[PDB]
Parts: sequence; structure tokens; C-alpha cells
Amino acid sequence: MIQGVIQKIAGPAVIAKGMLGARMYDICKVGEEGLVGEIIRLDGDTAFVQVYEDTSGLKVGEPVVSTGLPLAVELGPGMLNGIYDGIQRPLERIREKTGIYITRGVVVHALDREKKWAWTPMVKPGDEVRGGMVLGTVPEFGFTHKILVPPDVRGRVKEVKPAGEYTVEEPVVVLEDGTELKMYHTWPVRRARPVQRKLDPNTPFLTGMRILDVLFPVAMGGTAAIPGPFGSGKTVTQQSLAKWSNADVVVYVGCGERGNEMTDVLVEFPELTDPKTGGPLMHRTVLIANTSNMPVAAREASIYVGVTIAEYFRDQGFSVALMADSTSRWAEALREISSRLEEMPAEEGYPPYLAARLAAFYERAGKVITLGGEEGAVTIVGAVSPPGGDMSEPVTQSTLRIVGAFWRLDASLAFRRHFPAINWNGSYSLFTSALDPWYRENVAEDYPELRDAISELLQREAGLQEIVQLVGPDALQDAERLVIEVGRIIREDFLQQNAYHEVDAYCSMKKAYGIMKMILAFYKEAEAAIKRGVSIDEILQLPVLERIGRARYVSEEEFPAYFEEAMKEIQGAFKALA
Amino acid sequence: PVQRKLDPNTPFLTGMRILDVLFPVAMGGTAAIPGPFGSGKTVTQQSLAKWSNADVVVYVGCGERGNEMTDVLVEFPELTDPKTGGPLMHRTVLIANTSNMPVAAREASIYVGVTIAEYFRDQGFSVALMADSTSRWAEALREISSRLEEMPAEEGYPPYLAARLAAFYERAGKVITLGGEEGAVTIVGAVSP
Amino acid sequence: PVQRKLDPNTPFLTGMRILDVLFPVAMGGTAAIPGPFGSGKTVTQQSLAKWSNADVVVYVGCGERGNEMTDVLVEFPELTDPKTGGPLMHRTVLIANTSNMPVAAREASIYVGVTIAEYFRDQGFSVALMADSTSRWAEALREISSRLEEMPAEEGYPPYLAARLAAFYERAGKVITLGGEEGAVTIVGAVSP
Amino acid sequence: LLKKEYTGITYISGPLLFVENAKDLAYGAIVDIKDGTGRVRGGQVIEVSEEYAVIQVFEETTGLDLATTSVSLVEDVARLGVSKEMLGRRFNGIGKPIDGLPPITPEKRLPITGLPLNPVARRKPEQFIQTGISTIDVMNTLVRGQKLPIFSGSGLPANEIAAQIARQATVRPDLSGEGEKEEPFAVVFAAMGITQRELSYFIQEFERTGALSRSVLFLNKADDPTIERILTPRMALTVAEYLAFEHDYHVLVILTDMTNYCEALREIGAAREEIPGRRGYPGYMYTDLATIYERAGVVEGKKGSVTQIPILSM
Amino acid sequence: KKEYTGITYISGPLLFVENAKDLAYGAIVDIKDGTGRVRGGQVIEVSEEYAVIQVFEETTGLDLATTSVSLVEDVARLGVSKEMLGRRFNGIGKPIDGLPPITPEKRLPITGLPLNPVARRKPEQFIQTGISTIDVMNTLVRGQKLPIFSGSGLPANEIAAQIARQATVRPDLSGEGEKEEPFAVVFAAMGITQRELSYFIQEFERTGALSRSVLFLNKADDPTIERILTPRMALTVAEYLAFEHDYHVLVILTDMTNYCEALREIGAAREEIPGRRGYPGYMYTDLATIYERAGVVEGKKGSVTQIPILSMPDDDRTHPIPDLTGYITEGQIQLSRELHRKGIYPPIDPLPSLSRLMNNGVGKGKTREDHKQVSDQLYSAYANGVDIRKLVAIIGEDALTENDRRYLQFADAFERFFINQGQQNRSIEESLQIAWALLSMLPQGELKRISKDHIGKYYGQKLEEIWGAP
Amino acid sequence: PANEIAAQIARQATVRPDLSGEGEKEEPFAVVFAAMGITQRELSYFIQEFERTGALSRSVLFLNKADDPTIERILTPRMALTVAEYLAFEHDYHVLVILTDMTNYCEALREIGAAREEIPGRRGYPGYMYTDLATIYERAGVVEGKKGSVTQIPILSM
Amino acid sequence: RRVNALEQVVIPGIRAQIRFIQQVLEQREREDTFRLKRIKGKIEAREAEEE
Ligand SMILES: Nc1ncnc2c1ncn2[C@@H]1O[C@H](COP(=O)(O)OP(=O)(O)O)[C@@H](O)[C@H]1O
Ligand SMILES: Nc1ncnc2c1ncn2[C@@H]1O[C@H](COP(=O)(O)OP(=O)(O)O)[C@@H](O)[C@H]1O
Ligand SMILES: Nc1ncnc2c1ncn2[C@@H]1O[C@H](COP(=O)(O)OP(=O)(O)O)[C@@H](O)[C@H]1O
Ligand SMILES: [Mg+2]
Ligand SMILES: [Mg+2]
Repeated sequence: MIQGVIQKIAGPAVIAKGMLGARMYDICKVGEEGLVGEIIRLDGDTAFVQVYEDTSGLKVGEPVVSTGLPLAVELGPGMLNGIYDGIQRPLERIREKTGIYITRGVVVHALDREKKWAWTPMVKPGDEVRGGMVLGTVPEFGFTHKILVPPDVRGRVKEVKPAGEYTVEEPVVVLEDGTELKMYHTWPVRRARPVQRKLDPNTPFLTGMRILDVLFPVAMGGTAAIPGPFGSGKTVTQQSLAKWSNADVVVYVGCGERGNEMTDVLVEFPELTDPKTGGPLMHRTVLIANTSNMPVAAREASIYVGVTIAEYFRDQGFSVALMADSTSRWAEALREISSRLEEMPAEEGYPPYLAARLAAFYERAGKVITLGGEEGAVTIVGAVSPPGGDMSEPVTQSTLRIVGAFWRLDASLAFRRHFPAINWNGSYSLFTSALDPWYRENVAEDYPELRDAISELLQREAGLQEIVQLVGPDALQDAERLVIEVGRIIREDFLQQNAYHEVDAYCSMKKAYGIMKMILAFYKEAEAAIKRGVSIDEILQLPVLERIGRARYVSEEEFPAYFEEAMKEIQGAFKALA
Repeated sequence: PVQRKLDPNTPFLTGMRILDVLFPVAMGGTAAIPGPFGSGKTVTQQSLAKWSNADVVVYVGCGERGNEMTDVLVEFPELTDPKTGGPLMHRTVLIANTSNMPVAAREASIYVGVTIAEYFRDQGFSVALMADSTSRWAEALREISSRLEEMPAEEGYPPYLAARLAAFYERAGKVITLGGEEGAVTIVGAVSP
Repeated sequence: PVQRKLDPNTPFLTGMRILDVLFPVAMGGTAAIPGPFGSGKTVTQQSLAKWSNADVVVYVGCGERGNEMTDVLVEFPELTDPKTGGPLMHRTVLIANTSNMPVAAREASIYVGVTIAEYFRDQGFSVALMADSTSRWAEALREISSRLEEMPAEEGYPPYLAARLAAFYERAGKVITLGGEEGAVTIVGAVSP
Repeated sequence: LLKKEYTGITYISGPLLFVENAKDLAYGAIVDIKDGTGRVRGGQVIEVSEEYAVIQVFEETTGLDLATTSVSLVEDVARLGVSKEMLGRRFNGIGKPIDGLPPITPEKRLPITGLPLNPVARRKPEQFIQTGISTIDVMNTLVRGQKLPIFSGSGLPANEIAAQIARQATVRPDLSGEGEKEEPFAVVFAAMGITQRELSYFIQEFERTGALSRSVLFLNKADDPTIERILTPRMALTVAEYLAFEHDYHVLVILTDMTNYCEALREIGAAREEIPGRRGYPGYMYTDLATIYERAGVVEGKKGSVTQIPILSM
Repeated sequence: KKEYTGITYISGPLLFVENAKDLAYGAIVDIKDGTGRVRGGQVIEVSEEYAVIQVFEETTGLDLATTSVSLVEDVARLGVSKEMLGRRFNGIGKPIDGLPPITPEKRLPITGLPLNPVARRKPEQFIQTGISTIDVMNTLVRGQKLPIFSGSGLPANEIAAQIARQATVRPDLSGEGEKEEPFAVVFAAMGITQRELSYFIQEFERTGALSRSVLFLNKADDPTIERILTPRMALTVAEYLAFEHDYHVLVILTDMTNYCEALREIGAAREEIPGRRGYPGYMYTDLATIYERAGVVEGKKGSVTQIPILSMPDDDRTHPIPDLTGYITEGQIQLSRELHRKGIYPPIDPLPSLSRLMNNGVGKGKTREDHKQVSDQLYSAYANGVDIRKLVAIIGEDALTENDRRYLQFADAFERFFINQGQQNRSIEESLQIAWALLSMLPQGELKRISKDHIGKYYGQKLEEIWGAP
Repeated sequence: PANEIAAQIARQATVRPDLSGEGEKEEPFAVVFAAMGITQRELSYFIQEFERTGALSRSVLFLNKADDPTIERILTPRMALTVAEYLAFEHDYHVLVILTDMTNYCEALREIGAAREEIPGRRGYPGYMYTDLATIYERAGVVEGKKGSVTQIPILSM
Repeated sequence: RRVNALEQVVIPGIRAQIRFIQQVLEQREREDTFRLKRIKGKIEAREAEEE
């Protein structure tokens, strides 16, 4: 490859000479120390390379060697149960050979080069193989990892290795033109992986939160955003989605995060268990962790590594969910990189191409038909942290133009310790109508025409706030005092959920449906009793109001008996009323 | 050149009650009409062209819509000159440079219009000059300065912007011509902030 | 050079109730009085020159009007020293550099004044130094920097502006002189934003 | 005809590259850029001189090098091949079909920048259009040859109103006294910066009522190169002008979102280090927008008409 | 040994030396002139033809004929030892107290390596600072970064000195009594004046607090590069003591605003285009390499804790320096101007203050088990009372309800006794006792946040225990 | 109406020897008038106002109209103040100086400053504008041992 | 009446002024950045006048 020498050092900017033939945006190794960087400007015989690490100690005349490839990730067996930084360096294997400090110039491989895998072929000599097809399978924990021919390779199969133990470096399939196919291939993180055809999402993405998958649901293959002020509940909700969701593979991206908070994820997660299979939770997760003191170039490309890995797992027929934590701290690194390149800003210091990059990141989601003919889906949920809790910030304005759902957290509800702090007026979703055919088959026939009744009840309560603020609740007539009480019951027994509780942390769909049925039955019976002529004071004393309050903490398998008992008890109590 | 300039002492009758009564403008004066979009600058200027008592009307469409020029071209031969009885188009000169025409020609159109108005002044007539927008002329100057790599003063405008506007508006007034006859020119300019 | 810096434990009496009571300054302290034009900086500093209890007063007129220097030159010989009984001008040194005098001399006057004030400190006196405007010093530094073609900082000032101001206020304090006596210098500087 | 290649690349940085010996490239020409792997990129000459010519690239400059890259001339001015068979087709906003059907056979090739209409050649708009909406038709009526934008918010249903207008608009000659007779009516729909959900919604809505048989669709997605967003409305206006003023159609052009066009223009202009305007947008926004909006109207002596309904979100 | 005499340009703080390609980037050099004086400098740019050197101090007396430059060290290193405890340094390791220099046990680069995120562990033990509003409601945990936000006239220096003088750990409260815990304090002051220098010296030396502290003092008239290098050396010493001798250290950085303005000056002197409001574009990255060196590491017994201090330029929390600080640190303690003007010290405002990591350090087995509920109840009650205190001025006290009068009296007594502690040193048990004494003013049963066991155990104490013993 | 106020001040100004106790009568003020970028409408008013009060026999006028070149405005205040200083301190006159618009002078200064690419101050004006304005205003006052005096009434639009 | 007047008149009036001042300040900052870019570009060309 192309080799040169250093001509000028000034900060991170290094000018090399003799680099005629070097290509744009390649990865170069600078000096004898082995520091890495990117070529950003070519001029005659010279090249402008920008070094990631600290350049103190470099001398003029040290060699510069170009790798000939842009920023790329290694896709193959062995990515699950792994912890990476923003440029795919395994942190666990760095610690085993370096200690508590990350020394500059350390060299490690993303995929383990000395672990045996159980190869099993699915092709024979003479087969005609197109890009994106399947060569064989490899067992990996609870899954079966499929070896895929890279998207740009086609030909005829010459020879296939027999079954046995092999490493990722062994060429298992050799084509007739001399091409050797191994168990892994590299892909540029800034190139979208091709597909056959995109599809409309039609199945829900179950989150385990009662408000989320009922009032503002997100479809499998959709996008969402969760902005909020400081201490509103972003991180807890993201970790809850990681813990309890029904996606096959979860990719968690911390794109620049507080160190003592990244420690919580790095410590607590190995202790947890898989909701579906009961095994370790980390057997289905890929973790990408960056702290604030990591190199800025690794922080900026962290959300592209994650989406590329998610697209790779999508091409094998899985369903992948991607959690991006604090994309505002990714936009900070983007702004810093733009500032180092001397670019004219737009809005509050951001580069004018911010809305292009945000669009290029969110648009990779969606349910597709893979090149092999299988279905796959990627779901993206990103969290935004505005500097002052204002939604006019440019990142929020650029995000809300392209997301399919929008959950807005409120500081007023967080002050009253109402968790989750989702504002049910400013929020919206666009997947309800498409998800309606799925709900009436798998949950209940009445569900889409039962959720809107509760939405109507919540809307009627909001219109009475101008009167309750003027005159106290005890001066209202019973016809609206009843809906005030029902609104309180809804807000405190259905919408509210405790993520630290043992049984309240997760809620299935049928449990929520039963709670809604109980609430609406109470509303109907109380309205009828008011129409008889009874006073509302005797209604609010009924013990069944505590039974609805205990519906959150009842166990998931104990619930079918409790629901039947409550539905009998409420009719028995309201029949005996005057 | 002229012999002497005179003090304006006769009104410029426009035909609008609020402009003729509350805020009059003389036969040698200058006026500016700023306003946002949809405020009514073009309607006001075309009413001034239709109904004023000036002998010759010069209209300059510096960087405006083409439909306004088409409307003026079509509907004016069907009207009647208030003080002569002939067609209204017989007293009108139009200079049109629409918005999608070349930018550099916006600067020349203002000078062409004011030179024609000065020429008709020297024959003893009273001329009213209407400029549809001077902000477009300012934008043309800004673009030319941007190609010259000059340092801008404020909002990107070249520092000599005020000199050009001061020199343009100073052409107006009531004068004694070199031939001994009397003439006057009024300038009404629209501004689009 | 000095021998040892001391602690501030003696108030600087200015004669104004608000400054002496609510916002006191010690004998070796530093104070800043910013404000817009026509707010009262010059009158306050001249009142401090007239009525304070310092032994020697040094006045630096950096880049201001000459009429105020004439007023000080005329009015002061008729006054009485509050602690000596003689003329008030016998304890005052004036360094004047008006606004129409050359720009580069504005930087030199501040250093000359502070050096003279330090010299009178070494004899065992307490000296009060008043700088009429330190913003003109920064403006002069900006003016010189335009000829040097350097890269400016915020608002066009040279990047080393903050070092000069820090080194100027650092000279104030109560010390033990090299001869064993005790002296002090207090600085009051006006800022014109 | 033969082709010429220039291999004197001297400087690459950002979106620009310099060609040394290219003294015969016309200003504003269209070139194609070939790297060592055979991938071809497009570009436009924005400045020419004796020493070198400046070419900006339509997409990423990743993979280029000075030793092996070569620049070839395509055509002196950008041209689009138009034909009457384009009705019912879909294009990617650059001129290539994305419906899977074979490409069209050009009747004529026309410049996409167009030419200014002579104000003497125009005539007054005088015929109304039934939009099917009570608030528009009665109080803010639409005339053939008018340009009437819709000002929308972030959450307001602008796309639904656009689809309803495209489905339900018609021209009524029986009211005008001309007599009940056929009028050739067509719809040119240009969407730029839309997401996949809105693209699917528009496709399904156009197919549902069978309006696709009389419509030409130019579609541009949010992950596409930003140059295609600049070139998208000019293709639609060229096609509409050709139809209206050669085959006497009554066309209706809908520009789905001009806000994305303005962002794409700000991104392009700031990359060339030019002095910004009111809020970072370039100072020549007014001229650039006037080159698009002013292409509608009616022409004296001809039957066709062009009507524009831009849509933007404040 | 080698000396370069090819000076070609001197202007401001920079000078150019030709044929100096042997100098490494960032190397430290010394400049010698015709009078024999030796100055310091740093290489900021190396090329084939010349190198650029930024000079410490002024350039008076230099000339292009006689000046020569020699090399001192390839990278900036500091000699560290356990004998640094009880010493004062000028910001580049030169002693200023007059004692002989320390012999180095090691020489370490002042720019440290980043910590591996997988080697950290969760902070779970607290520090008793001796201040009620910090220990009870905003508890500081070993390994936390908890800055203090102050203003122009507010006494941040006094609070810093008091925290440095009073801080200790409580091994008896943890487990079965625990064992010996070595403790140390590292103090770094950037851009302070002579008055603050004298105050800090006389405060540390008058009570024996110097025997466990290392002080890095940098004056306002010192060179700016000294101010840049001041906090990194303090962090180097803190990391050495914590992770090679098992010490529990506490680092106090006196003013980060001065550091940011020095960074702005240095960046503008090297012809770099700034970012928002004139500050350098890499300020977020540069601050992150200082804050993130604190923490606690698996398999190690020591810990590093940081308390940065910064002054908001106009009490503006939207300024870049406080805004980017909150992106990296785990909370904030905010000083109040109106509490300062009302004669209350220390003027810590409990409403805007927040500590992210309080829940891990408090609780059963590390402190008393009623900590969290008491803190929450105090927060809620004070937040209720502060608005009644304003409503009274319009509607009059006799028109309020009874509970409103209770809350008003509680909000007065809270500011009177709990916050205004003066120079007193309070243990955690004393602060909890005072907090329970204040809660007894409120009627029993109004304490919705506290469980019944703690109410039955601790309610009913009189306020006279501190009223009659102030 | 700043021009009418200036003309009224110039018409009505007088000292009061009887109140001051000097007892010495005075000759009327000599007026030095400097116009920078003035229009014809204001200039025709000023000329008629000076004609009606008979003050043209004691006046010196420097006129730079709005259609005149811009860069000539740098010289005019200096010429006017040189003549005023000579008359006041060489022939014991009492001179009143009126400068019509300093905004035009500042615009003329900004044009040249932006041509040479100086380091600007606020709103694009050159950084030495304080010094340049100081050399104009500070030419007034009273000199010890001399009878004459210079009084300035600049006019400027905000 | 007073509550409604404060809620619906004064607060948006203050907020619009804040939004205007922020944009003016940002525009001035952008102009300063452009000027600094020109100054740096001019300085770089002066040094390389004779290679
Ligand atoms: N679902 C929930 N259940 C219980 N507590 C919650 C819930 N959501 C948020 N909280 C509380 O709100 C706080 C918000 O903290 P966190 O979400 O980590 O930071 P941020 O909201 O700034 O991302 C947490 O300390 C937690 O105690
Ligand atoms: N005097 C008027 N009488 C009636 N309508 C008017 C009048 N002035 C303006 N308008 C209305 O203003 C609209 C357009 O104003 P216009 O002159 O185009 O303003 P601008 O030129 O600033 O865009 C016209 O449709 C017209 O209905
Ligand atoms: N203590 C005071 N008593 C009376 N008048 C004062 C006092 N302070 C200021 N002034 C008036 O305020 C004006 C401010 O003058 P000066 O201080 O010279 O301006 P600046 O503050 O801009 O330097 C003076 O004309 C003076 O008459
Ligand atoms: Mg108009
Ligand atoms: Mg003054």
C-alpha cells in the first residue's frame, strides 16, 4: 500500500508527503507509534491526515502507512455478548492485555481469531451463488448464525470445506474465479446495506410499558423519539426497553455518556435474565459504550457502527431493536468535528448538514425483504436532551420531521413523581390504524373500540380544568365529579407504572386489557347509580376502588382469577346500592 | 444640468384621500412606502399612475412579477387619460426587468428610468417616477460586491449602499431648465423589508 | 521589588456614604467602577481625589477630555489638604493624555503612573491611584493590532489583553518596603463599556 | 461522437476538485467522474480559468485519488429528454425511472433551467378551477395560471390536502359558456425530502382512485444525495412547460415541501464559503426561488396553462 | 546539549527557529539570551524548515543575533512521591514554601491515559463534608463529580476551604466498624490573587490541615500556560496516590472559568477559529479529559472524588461553561445570592441543587436508614413553604389556614437553623437530629413520604436542643 | 425638526453682561457652517433662514451636497474648524460652529475603512472611529489670555 | 381579568422579543466568524509570497 513520511505536525493535523495514490477518507497509521487517522484533503504529492489520538511526542520523518480502506466493521460470528467502543474495539480483551488504562496504539481484533466454530455447509460444488445468499450455519448460543456471501460477490462454487471445527479466518467456500469466502466480511459504516423491497409494518413492537404500547404504539420497523428535560426518565425507559422488549436482538448504543452512569449498564446487565428464554440477558445484546473522554472521532461514528450491525442481523431474518441514548451528545461531537474543519455554522453552532445526517440515520429502519428472501426489521428508538427543556432546539426540530412516533416527557409530572412522565397531550403516534387489524385477532375483538373510550375519558377531564382551577371539586355536580374521579383512577392506576418494582416493571397486553375493562365497567355502573339518584360520597367509599388500585401489583399468572373476581364483585356491589 | 432648483409649492394630487389630506407630497418631493408582502404597495403605485395629475408617468419594474407588467400592458390602453381625453398608455413609459431576468440588469433599469424622467423634465413637463422596489437593486449590488470579494458592512450589503440611494433620490425636484422653462420630477420608491 | 506582602486590615476612607458603608475597600485593595456615559465616573473619582485620606494622589487621564484636566489644574490650588492644612495640589501628580493626543501614548501613561505610585510607596506613604478610563487602553491595543495583521480575539481585541490588565492590578497592595517601612498602593479603575 | 478525458487532478478537498489542463470546459457544463474502481460520479463545472477549472461533485468524494481519477465531459448544458408517453410513469428526481418499466424514448431534449417568458407574450389569467374545497373555491378562488402556496405547520395535515386536491381537481367548461366538451388535464407531482411512510401513502393514494393514468411523478427520498433535491423541481417544471405549451394541456404542478429544498440549498451554498444571509441561508435565495415560481402562467395565442401549488411548513 | 541559534522571527509570544526538525511536538525548551536569563517555552508546531515556540513570560530583551534555544524534555513530566503531602507548588511543580525539593519516586506524564470503562465499579460509600445541606440532601459519594455553581460576590473560597478542612470518612458507620482509611486532599487554584493566596495559606496552616494536603497555587499574573497545566498535575498526583497507595483523595479545583478563559487566549494565540460565543470548538472534549479522571476501580481500594468550582458570568446557566459542565458531571450545588444578602452562611439553595448518585451512598448499612425519606420530606415541605411566604405579603397571615401557618413557620425556622450553620462542624447524626427536630413542628400524619416505623421512632424531639445550644 | 432648533438657537443666542456683572457688551457671533451630504430641501431652508436674519455677512459656509462625491466629507469638518480656530484665536472673534450631519461623516469613514479592511468595532465601523471623531470635537474651548472662543453644535440622527 | 391578561398578552410579547434578540446576536456571531476566516486566509497567503 501507499507509504510516506511526516512533513508537518500541528495539533492533530498532520501533513504527509510521498502519499501520491492515497484515496479520500482512508484510514492511515501515523508514525511508529501506530496512531490512526483519516485523510481529509489531497494536494499534489501531499495528504492531510487528521490523527484521532494525542500526537505529543511525534517527530518529523516518521512513516505514514495507509490501509487502503475507509471506516469499516467486521461482520461475522462472535458479536453477541460483546462490549465495543465507537470504532469496534473490544474493551474486554483490551483490559486483559493492558490493565486499567487504555494505552495509545493498542492493536486488537473485533472478532476473536482463535475460537473454533462448528461449520455446517448448505451448498455443494457447482452451485450458482448470488450476493446475500446463505453458505451455511454456525451455532451461537440460542441462535443459529447464518454465513452470508457478501452483497457484491457472485459466481460459481468450486469447493466446500467439510463439517468440523474452524476459526473465522479459515476460507470455507472458494469460488471458481479464485475468490475465497471466509466466515466474516467487512462493510463500510457509511454505506446502507441493500435489500430487495421494503414493506409496510403491520405487527406491534411490544415495550412492556402500559402507556407506550396502548396509547402511542410503535410498529415493528418504525421509528420513535423520546425527548425530555434533565431527570425526566429517558435513561430508565431506554434500559426498560432493553430489558423487557420482544425483539430477538437488542443493540444498545451509548454515543458519549457519563462514566459513572455507563458503569451501571456495564455492571448490572450480566446479572439479569432473558425474558423469553430465561438465559443470560447479554446473550442477545450487543453493547457499544463510549465515555466523554474517548476520542471525538469514535463518538461521532458510534451510531453508524450500531446501525450497521443491526442491519447485518436484519439480513439473517431476525428482528432487531436499536436504542440510541442521548443523540444530543452525538450532535455535540458532530459540531466539534465541524468546528475543527472550519465550517460556517447554522442555527446555534450546528453545521448546516445536521438534518441530512439525522435523516440518513433514521431512514435505515423498516421491515424489508432480505436478499435471501427472508423478512427482517430494524426498530430505532432515540433519546434527545434539549439544553433547556425547550422543543425549539434544532436537533428536536430535525428529529420530529422524520420519526413515526413522538413520546414527550414533561418536567411538571416528574416534579410530582408521576412516572413515566409522558405528556399524553403533546404525544402522538402514526401506527395505530395499521396495527388495528393485529390487535383484534390477538388481544380481543373489542380492543380498538375500547381504547378510544379511555382516550375520550381522558379528553373530557382536560376540558374541566378551567372550572376546577376556579372552583373547588366539591362544588361540581355529580355528572362531572364522576368523570373527575374516573380520570384520577385512570391516571393513578393505569398510566402510572413503577420500573423498580418486582411485578409492575413488565405488563402483558391482556393484563392491560383487563384493567381497562374493569375501569370502564366501574364508570358505567357509577353513571347508572348516579342516574338513580344516589350521592357520589357513597360511591367513592366502595371497597372495589382499592381492588382496581391493586391490579398493578398482582402477578402475571394470578391475574386471570383476580380479574374474574373483580368483575363479579363490582356488579355485586353496585347492584346492592340504593 | 439645470439652471436653478426651486422650492416646491404645489401639491402632487394622487387621488387617495388619506395621502392627499393627511400626508401630502409636493410637486418636487420624494416619498417612500415601506411595507411587508400583501400590504398594497403595487396597488397604490398603479393607482398613482392611473389617477395622478402628472403629464408623463415613468414606471420601473425593478425585480418584480411579470403578471403585473402584463396587467399594465393589457388594461391601460382601455383607460382614459384624466387631463387629455386620449388613451392612458399614450403618457406612459414602462421599464420592466422581472425577477427571473438577469440580476445585473436590475441596477441599470433604475438609472435608465431616472434619466428618461429627467429628459422629459427638460421639455417643460411634470413627470412622476414610480420605482416598484429598491430592495431588489440593493440585492443586485450585494451580489456584485460578493463576486468582487469586498468586505460587507451590515447584513452583507456593501458599505457604499447609502451613497447610491442618496444620489438616486437627489435627481428629483422642481427646476428651471436650461431653456428657461419650468419642470419637475417626483420620485415614489417602494421598500420591501 | 518588595520584601513581604501584608494583609488588608485598614479601610480606605473615600468620604461617600454608600462606598464607605455598604461597599468598603481596604487600604491595599482594588476597585472597579463601570458605567455608561454621563453616569458619574469622573465626578466620583475627582471627589475621591479631593476628600480621601491618602498621603499622595496620582491621577491618570488616559484618553479623556482636556477640560477636566484644566478643571483639576485650576480648582485644586485653592483647596485645603484634609490632613496637612496646605494646598491640595501639593500632594497630587497628574499624568494627562487627552483623546486628540497620539494613540500609542495611551499605553505608556498607565505604566508611568503605576511606576510613580510604586516609587512613592517605597518611602512609607499610602498612595491612591485613579485611572480615568482603562477601556481606551484596550481600544489603543486594538488599533495597533490592526497594523500588525494579527488574528484578533472576541470584539477585535488582541488575545493578550487579559494578561496586561491582570499584571496592572497586581501591583496594588500593602507591602513591607526594602527599607523596612510600611506602605500601600490602592487602585481605582473606571471602565467604559 | 468522440469523447475527451482530463486526468490532471491537482487538488481534492470537501466537495470540490481542481482539473489543471481543462481549458476547453464550458462554464456550467456537466461532467462525469470515474475513479479506480469504475464507479462513476456526476459533477458540475462552477468556475473556469486559464490555470484550472473548479468542479463540485454531486455526492461523496470518498474513494477518489489523484493518480487514477479521470474527468470526462458529458454535455455543455443540462438537458432532459421529454416525451408524451411519460404520463403514468415515475422517476427518481434525476430523470431515471424507478417503476421498473423500460426508459422512455425522447422526442426532444430541453434545458432544465428554462428561459424567461417575455412579458409581452403573457396574458391575464381569467378561468377558475374547481378544487372541490368550499373554503378555497368560494373565498380564495384559484385561477388557471396562478401560483398559490399553502402555509402549513409541523403537525397539520398538508399532505392529505395535497392528495385531496390532486384527486379531486377538475376544470369545468360548461360553466364558462364554451360548452360541455373534453379538456386535456394533467397533474405533475414533485415530492422532495419525503420519508418512506409518506412515499407509500402517496403511491397508494394515487393508485387507489386511478388518477395515476394522467399523472407524472418525480419522487425524491430523504436519504438521497442533496443535489437531486435541487434538480427535482426543475425537471417537473420542464415537463409541465413542454406539455402545456406544445400539446396544449392544462397541467397542475404540486411541490410537496419547499422547506427541504431551502435546507438543501443552504447546505450546498455554505460549502463554497460564501457570505450568508438572514439566518444562514444564502443571499441569493430570492433569485433562486424566483427561477422556479415564475415559470407558471398563460401565454397569448396558446391554449395550455401551467398552475403551481407549492406547499411549505413554517 | 545541542543549541539552536537560527532565530528568524519574534512577535508577541511566538518565535521561529530554523533547522530545528529534531524537536518533538509538544516538547519543553528553554530560551537563553545575551544577559544570561533563561526563560521557558513549548513547541507548538514542527515543520521541515522551522519550528514554532510559545514562550512563557514576556519577550523583553530578546534579539535575532544572540538568542539560542536548547531542549529540556521530550514531553512534560512530573516527579511524584509520598513526601509531597504538606507541600506547596507553583503550578509546574516548583516548590514555593522554601523547603528542599522532593526526591522523585517516579516521573509521570501529566496527560494521563483514559480509564477503561469495563474496569470501573459503582460508587457506594459517602463522604461526610460537615455541612448539613450537603450531607443530608445532596450527599457526596466517593467517586462522584459534583460541581459548585457560584457567582461574582458569593463566598465560594470560604466554602472550598471549609470543605477541605472538615472532610472525613466514617468507617464506623459502614459494616461492622471497618478499618483504617487513609485520606488526603489535593487543592488546585487557577488564577487566584494575592488576597486569596494569603487567605488559603493562613487557613490551611492554622489548624493542621496542611499535614494531609498538597497545594498547587497559581497566581493571576503567572503565565497562562501555567494555568493550563495546573489541574492536570493535581490530577496526576491524585491518581498516583489513589491507585498506587490506596488513598481516598479529594480534589478541589477552585475556578474553572479562569481555566476556560486561559484556554480561549491560548487558542486565539495559535490562529484557531472559535466556536459558540468565541470559545474554542474543542472545549467539551478538553473539559471531559479533566472531569472523567475521577472514579473508583475494581480491584483497587482507593478512590478519586472531584468538586469543581465555577462562577457563572452573569448568573446565566445557559452560558457554555456551565452548560457543558452539566453534560459531564453528576449533579450540581447552587449558591444563592438572596440567602447571602440575608446573612446566611453557607448560602446553599436546596431547590435547584441535585445529586445524581445519592441513592447508592445513603441507606441501611452505610448510614442511618431514614436518610432518603427525611431528605424527600424536607425538600417537599420547604418547597411548599416558600410560596406561602410570598402569599402572606398580599393576603395577610390571619387569612391563611392552619397548615399554611405551620408551613410558613417551618420555612422560616429551616433557613434560621438548618442552613445557617456558620463555621460549625456537624456530623451526619447531628444533622439528622436537627432535621428530625424541625419536622416535629409539622403535625404528625402530614409526613406522607416517611414510613410509620421511622415516625414512631424519631418524631417528637424538641427544637430546643439546638435553639438553647446554638 | 433639528434644523429649526439649530436655526432658532443661532438666531436668539446672546450673553447677558448685566447679570454676570462684566458690563462688557459683545459683537454678534460669527457662524461657521459646514454641511455634509445635505439635501436641497434642508439647504434651501438654511439659506433663507440666514438671509432673513442678516447673518450671511458674518458667516462662512462649506457645502458638500448629497449628489457630491462621498470621500470629500473627510476634509470638510477639518477645513471649517481650521477657519474657526484661526478667526477665534487670531482676531478675537466669538465663533459658533454648526455641523449638519455627523452620520454622513461616519458613513464616509466606514466606506474607506472597509475598503482597506481594518479591524471593525460594533456594526462594522472601523476601530479607530473614536480617535477620528476626537480630533474634530476637541478643537473647541477657550484659551487663557485670549478673548475669542469656539462653540460647537453638531447635529446627528440616531 | 388580570390573570387572563397576564396569561394571554404579556408573556408572548416578552417571548417574541427574546426570540428576536437571540437571532440578531447569532447573526452578528456568524458575521464575526466570516471576518476571522478572511483574516486567516489573507495571513496564510502573505507568508507564501515567495515559496
Ligand atoms: N418508570 C420509573 N419508575 C420509577 N422511577 C423512575 C421512573 N422513571 C424515572 N424515574 C426516576 O426519575 C429519575 C430520572 O433519572 P434518569 O432517567 O436516569 O435520567 P434522565 O431522565 O435525565 O435520563 C430516576 O432517578 C428515577 O428514580
Ligand atoms: N386600495 C386597495 N383597495 C382594495 N384592495 C387593495 C388595495 N390595496 C391593496 N389591496 C389588496 O392587496 C393585494 C395585493 O397587494 P400588493 O399591492 O400586491 O402588495 P405587495 O406589492 O406588497 O405584494 C391585492 O390583491 C388587493 O386586493
Ligand atoms: N455626586 C454627584 N453629585 C451631583 N452631580 C453629579 C454627581 N455625579 C455625577 N453628577 C453629574 O453627572 C454628570 C456626569 O459627568 P461625568 O461623571 O463627567 O460623566 P462620565 O460618568 O460619563 O465620565 C456630571 O455632569 C455631573 O453634573
Ligand atoms: Mg408588489
Ligand atoms: Mg468622564
